Amino acid sequence: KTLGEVWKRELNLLDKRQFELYKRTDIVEVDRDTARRHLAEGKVDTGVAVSRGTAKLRWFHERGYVKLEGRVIDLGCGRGGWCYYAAAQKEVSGVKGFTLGRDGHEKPMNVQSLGWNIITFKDKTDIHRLEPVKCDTLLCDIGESSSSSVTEGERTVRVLDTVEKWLACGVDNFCVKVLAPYMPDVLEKLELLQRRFGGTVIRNPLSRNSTHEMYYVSGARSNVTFTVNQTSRLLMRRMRRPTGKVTLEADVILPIGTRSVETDKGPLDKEAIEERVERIKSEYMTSWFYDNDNPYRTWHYCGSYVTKTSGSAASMVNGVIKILTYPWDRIEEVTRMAMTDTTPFGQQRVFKEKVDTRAKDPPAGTRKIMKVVNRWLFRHLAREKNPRLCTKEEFIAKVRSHAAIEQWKTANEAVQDPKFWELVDEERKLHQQGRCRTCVYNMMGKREKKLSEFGKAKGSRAIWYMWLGARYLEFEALGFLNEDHWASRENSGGGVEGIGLQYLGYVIRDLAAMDGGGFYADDTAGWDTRITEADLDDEQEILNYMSPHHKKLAQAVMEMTYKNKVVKVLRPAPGGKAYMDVISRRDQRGSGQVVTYALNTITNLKVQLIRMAEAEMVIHHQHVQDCDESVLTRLEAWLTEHGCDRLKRMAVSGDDCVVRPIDDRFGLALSHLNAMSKVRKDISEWQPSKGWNDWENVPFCSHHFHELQLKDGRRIVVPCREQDELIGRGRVSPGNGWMIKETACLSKAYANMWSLMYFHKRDMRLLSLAVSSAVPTSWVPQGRTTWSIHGKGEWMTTEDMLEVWNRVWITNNPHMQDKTMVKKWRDVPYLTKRQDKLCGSLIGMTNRATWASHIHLVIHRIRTLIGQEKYTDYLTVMDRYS
Ligand SMILES: Nc1ncnc2c1ncn2[C@@H]1O[C@H](CSCC[C@H](N)C(=O)O)[C@@H](O)[C@H]1O
Ligand SMILES: [Zn+2]
Ligand SMILES: [Zn+2]
Repeated sequence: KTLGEVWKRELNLLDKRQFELYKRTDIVEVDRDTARRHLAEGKVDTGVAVSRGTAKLRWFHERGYVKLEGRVIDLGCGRGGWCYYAAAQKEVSGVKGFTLGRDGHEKPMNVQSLGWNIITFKDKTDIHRLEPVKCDTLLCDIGESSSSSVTEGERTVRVLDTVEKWLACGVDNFCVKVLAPYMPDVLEKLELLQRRFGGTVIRNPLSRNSTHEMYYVSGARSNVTFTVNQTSRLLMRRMRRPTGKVTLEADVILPIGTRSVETDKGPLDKEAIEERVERIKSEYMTSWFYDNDNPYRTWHYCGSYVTKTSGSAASMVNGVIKILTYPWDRIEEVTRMAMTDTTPFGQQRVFKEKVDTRAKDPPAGTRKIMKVVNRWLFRHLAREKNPRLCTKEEFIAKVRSHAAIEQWKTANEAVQDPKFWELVDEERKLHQQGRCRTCVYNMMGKREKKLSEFGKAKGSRAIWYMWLGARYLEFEALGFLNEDHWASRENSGGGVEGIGLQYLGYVIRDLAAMDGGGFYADDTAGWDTRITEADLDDEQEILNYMSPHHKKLAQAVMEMTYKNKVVKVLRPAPGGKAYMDVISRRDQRGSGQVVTYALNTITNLKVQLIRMAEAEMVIHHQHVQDCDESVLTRLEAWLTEHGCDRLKRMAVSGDDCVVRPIDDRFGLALSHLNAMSKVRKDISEWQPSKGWNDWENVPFCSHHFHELQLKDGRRIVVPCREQDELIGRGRVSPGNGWMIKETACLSKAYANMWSLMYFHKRDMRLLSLAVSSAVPTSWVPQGRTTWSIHGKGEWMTTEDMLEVWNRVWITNNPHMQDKTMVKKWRDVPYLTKRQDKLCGSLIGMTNRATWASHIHLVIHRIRTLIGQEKYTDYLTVMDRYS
């Protein structure tokens, strides 16, 4: 009935070619081929616009139709082009982008365009339910082209109705996609918006003639019906004259880099870090400068210098594992597994999301509770043991395989040089004088295997290193916590220090033997970023149990290194180099250290202790902001009465915890947990915690555990996890373009680990024997299979896997009384077919059957690719391969 509807009918009538000639008739078009090539090849530092629509917005921007100012909100950001264009503008202070980005639609894109650090994307979000927030620039580009004008009208009035809520909040500028402005209802709603907010609809000359879309912008007014019918007129006159000749305009190229932001910096003890920052500043005088575009909001930024870039965003595929695991080529849970982006870019955006947060200081009463529970906990941990200095000889012996770490080229080469220990003696003297000059953190990226985000690699968590001397000073001052097993289960009740993955399940099962409610195993969202200054001062209680000579050194580490940190982080820089930024705060720690694990276990013991005190109504919510000596003495007596029992109801490894409380009130004790910033991951701040019914389903150290019965009726507790995680992690190789010899040794290492810990999963045992049947027998397993401290590496030997199996499970297992060894592989049991299927096995499917029949042809393929060597057919140790 309307002229636009006539355009819709006449448009549907056109065939393919006439559609193609009317699509580009007299429109303005940017050439996207170069940018599309850049984004196909994975280049994210070129600055090209990530979508056509960007240019659209640019038009509206540079002729006054919309101003981009202040806080920008983008409803339906898609790839994110409008967010990037807005973020590259000086007049913009922040950008929040939301999009569905699921089920076919385009997912957000992470690129280095200018202002990338002031954008916050959130996919899998329905904008129609998102409560409007106050902003200064409201953008919306939502609307799907349909063939029925009724569909366009209903979707359009839905969009405008939702946008009306966001406009009610009082926005200065806006640009809202009106998909079908020719429909009468859309005209009425638009007219009401014109009376209530101003603005008008504007046809964008970059819009293809295949859509009738116009844009409600705030920088002009006109008669809605008149200009809409004029745009319909133009679209019809263009349909009648189908020339397809396009007007030309240049595509969008934006600059790269970060932008400054409003800061929320806390106190900084400049005098404490002055010597270190001046040493770094002097060693790199040729590059030193203060970058006024640093993205740090909560970290104090001190300066930057220039080095070479490092890390990779690529994920290398282990060839033999990927070929043997072909039936999983279509599973997303395995294919989405990849290496972590260790480039300064992904490093820096992980720093943005997770590390650059602002911490809440625990309120006064919660702090007092922390002091009481902490002091009690340290009084109980130091009942038997005595703190002690660790020796140079212990350190040199530990250099066989250590962690958290230019005159020398190897650690062993440095600890053999007396000049190194001269430097150590000098920095130790400095620490004794209350000065520190070289103990600096280098925050480099950790090559981990994570699930890809969007379809590209997820950023890399950072592990903090120090030079060899600083780690020796830390080890001398506080290494006794590790070397004397302070976090042991015998010394702490809740600790699990020393117990490997093998025997960890016996702890959970033991907790299941107790009385009480369900199991709780809550993950903390970024534990290291939530360790407060209060947690650090609480951990400094060890100083009160030391000799003066020891307390001075340890105090120097704790105060000058853990609190007054100096951290060096990589950030992308022009050209092929990178900026090294020197930043500092007081309220975080790094996971790389080996003393980190002990103090995280102790502090988590304190945390779960407090939460259990709230769950038993010793303390509760009113006691958050403050606390009387009455309830404080109550808590004291409660620790006296039940402290050691509650500790024994815990399995704590660093930030991982498993608590078996008296009752399920534990799931609702959240006041102090949230007050201490130990916020639970993947849950609402005040939503009750997920309980657990069957202990065999409780997660701990990335695993769950099952009870298995051997052929001879005996029982063992085995670890298990989703098979998709094991295969996806086994399918990825760290190094670049490696030799088939390296990745074959890595594959043999994975096969040995699967044989040792995950033998009871049928695809995993068949996979192990297949791998060790395609890899030369005389080759030695190398590489890293796990990052867990509970992975003792027993599978990394050239031994027969059956004998290390009988060793760890029968010979060296304290829970196995009868030490009778198992003779053949076929006598080693499997999980129940139900439990195996429930934990990711592909048994039953005909693709795994065909896989198991044709696995030998693939084995021969891999042997051929590796070349001429001595192989062995291990598969004969299975029933159906004799
Ligand atoms: N219901 C919804 N809620 C949020 N975003 C949606 C949505 N439906 C579609 N979208 C997203 O909105 C995007 C529109 S493209 C417009 C945004 C911008 N021009 C750009 O892509 O760079 C699509 O990519 C789609 O993924
Ligand atoms: Zn130092
Ligand atoms: Zn399982």
